[PDB]
Amino acid sequence: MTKQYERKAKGGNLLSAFELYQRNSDKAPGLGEMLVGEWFEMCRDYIQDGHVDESGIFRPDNAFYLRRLTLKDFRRFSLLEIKLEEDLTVIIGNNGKGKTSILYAIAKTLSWFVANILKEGGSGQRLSEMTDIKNDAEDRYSDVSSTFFFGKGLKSVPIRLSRSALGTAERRDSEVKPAKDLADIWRVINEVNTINLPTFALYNVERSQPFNRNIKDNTGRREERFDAYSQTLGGAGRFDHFVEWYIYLHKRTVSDISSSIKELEQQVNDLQRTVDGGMVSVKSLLEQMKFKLSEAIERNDAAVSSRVLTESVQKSIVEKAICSVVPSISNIWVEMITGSDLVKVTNDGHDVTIDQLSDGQRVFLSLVADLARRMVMLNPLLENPLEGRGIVLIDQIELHLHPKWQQEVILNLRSAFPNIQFIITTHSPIVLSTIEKRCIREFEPNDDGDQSFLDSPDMQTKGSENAQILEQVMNVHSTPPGIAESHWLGNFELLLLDNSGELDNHSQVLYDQIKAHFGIDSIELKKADSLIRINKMKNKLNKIRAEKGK
Amino acid sequence: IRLSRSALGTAERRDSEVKPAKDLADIWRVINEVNTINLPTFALYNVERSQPFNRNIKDNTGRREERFDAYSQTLGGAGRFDHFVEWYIYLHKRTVSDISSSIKELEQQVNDLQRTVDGGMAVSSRVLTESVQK
Amino acid sequence: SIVEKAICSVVPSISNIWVEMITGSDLVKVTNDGHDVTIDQLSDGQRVFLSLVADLARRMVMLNPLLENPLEGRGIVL
Repeated sequence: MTKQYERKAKGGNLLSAFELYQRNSDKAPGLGEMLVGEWFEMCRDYIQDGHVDESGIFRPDNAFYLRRLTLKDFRRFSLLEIKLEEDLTVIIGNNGKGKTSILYAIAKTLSWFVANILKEGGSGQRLSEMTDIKNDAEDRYSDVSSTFFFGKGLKSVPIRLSRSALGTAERRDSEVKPAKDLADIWRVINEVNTINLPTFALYNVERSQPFNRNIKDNTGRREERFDAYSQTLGGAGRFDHFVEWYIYLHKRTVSDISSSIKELEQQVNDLQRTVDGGMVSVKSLLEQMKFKLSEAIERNDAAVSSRVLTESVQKSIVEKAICSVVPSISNIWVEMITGSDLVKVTNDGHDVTIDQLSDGQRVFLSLVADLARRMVMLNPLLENPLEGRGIVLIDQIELHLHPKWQQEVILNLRSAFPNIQFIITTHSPIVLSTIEKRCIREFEPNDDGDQSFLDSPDMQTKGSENAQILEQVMNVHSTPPGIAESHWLGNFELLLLDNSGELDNHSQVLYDQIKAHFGIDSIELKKADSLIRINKMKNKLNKIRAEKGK
Repeated sequence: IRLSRSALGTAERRDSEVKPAKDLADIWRVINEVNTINLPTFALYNVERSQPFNRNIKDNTGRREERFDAYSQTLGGAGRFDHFVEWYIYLHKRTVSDISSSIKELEQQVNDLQRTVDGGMAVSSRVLTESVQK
Repeated sequence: SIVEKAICSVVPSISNIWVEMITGSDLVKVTNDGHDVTIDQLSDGQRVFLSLVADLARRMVMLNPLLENPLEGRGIVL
């Protein structure tokens, strides 16, 4: 039992090392020591080890991502199997209220990881028998099976979310134990010694909501580290939380750092006068600050050591992230107006507030700022906290985006967050032109909404033109089929060929119908002229070949 | 019509001249108040129409739809799917055997249910019927 | 029909109950002492007893599908 776990740990096994650490940590101090240190050290090294590749991006030795998803009797899927790429997965398809169910299932799966990271024995979201269980199902139960990967030592972390209908003879229960074990390892190792934690986020259509300007001054909870897990899978990123956190960071940077701990300890020296020559009993005047300074020091030792970053560094990192990802925002800063603290950005070279932004820029800023803040809070031991692990789900990545922005949104997201597994849905060919073929899953259901396996397109879509992806992947005509003007060159070609290939009259009315509509320099007129020249040359050919033959 | 506003704290306030629009709308309203005339529809459908809405409009739907209810929320949250489905179901329920006048809701009342037989016995708000409205 | 008969037989004042779909929100109407009135215009005492009887009759009907008279099913009511 112990020997097998020791051998597995020597060969590489996070679970065995954690089990040995847990079993020998309960021993009395001075007895099985060094053993506990070695087991905890190797667990922390498994979680923390990594190398910087040739591109300057930190890469973890053991990456965390979701490998497989199975939806059995879930919503409208009898048995749907999805394979997910380590870096990017894109679900494309017309039926978009069934791509949202896949994202919902993944979010429910990740909620267990989030809950068990936050608290021991926590409970994630549970499947609802009213909506999640398919009514066509004969087994009267549904399950959502996910398999995770956390390096060679932990290849598979299978978690199943099961629900059964009321009155069934047998109950269908979840199997969330392996995910609970992995999150227990994360939480315990972090409690003993700070480690980088994964970031699980979900961004739904409800992302597009109006800003609320004046913002609850609920100070005290936005600075705590585990607030990065607060409402992180709700669908709408907490942008108000980001604004409060950013304002708090700016307040702690512009002041409280030039003086540092200079005037706080001065109150002890000042009140020592009343302690000595005042009243014998003075504890009621100095009952809080005495241990307040000690707890402040034991909290700020992270900010002064190779630990949780300083407020200025976090603010600079989030600023650079926001500027790099959002192509219209140049820089962001906090301004103190009389009686208020506003957040201003340089949008398109002009200084505007957050609520003066357009719907697209503001929504993308909310997404990027929320993700960057969560990574900054959750990765305090990294040179670039944006290179931490995590799984981020985005619904309709192309929402409120111009095609020019769609040409680079995915590239910017992958550049700013190199190690995030992005599972997004889209229906625009411009976004697909920046995504590899292997990362695309076509969702074509049936009349029951039931698909079994999501497929990849036949042609590569990384360097292809937008029209080619539109017509070959989305089955959408490049020209509008419902317009008579789009068939003029095909009608005209038949009319040339009707009379053997010479502009007649039903072909000159058409050629100048095309010239008047499209113009002289249009592509359509060039095609018409080329077709005219080809017809004339082919007729001359036919004459020449007839001369040669006959 | 010019709509003007001045920045906060500015000594002089720019005034919006909206008198001609008021006069044209007054013409419309007065002519309608004498004899029924067709009125223009000014609707705005911003991107907020996709967001879900709700205000316990159930049964609240049952308040005789006045003609000028087409101007309520017309330049705000107009095109909401929920509002459409509740109004459509309500109208279909009233449309089945289209009868309802101010009195004729008491005629379908007795004709459909409790038929008995053996038991005993404005010009400014003119609108089309609810069956030609559906 | 079974629920209607149970409600009319147990509640003294209520004589007949039905659903009105014209005026196109769904409404439940009962005959209180010969006057057709809506379900939210009942008094406290004709509405509480009606709620008790209607709930019990509904649950008995749904839980006893094989009985000729579903109200003759067994159970414990407090």
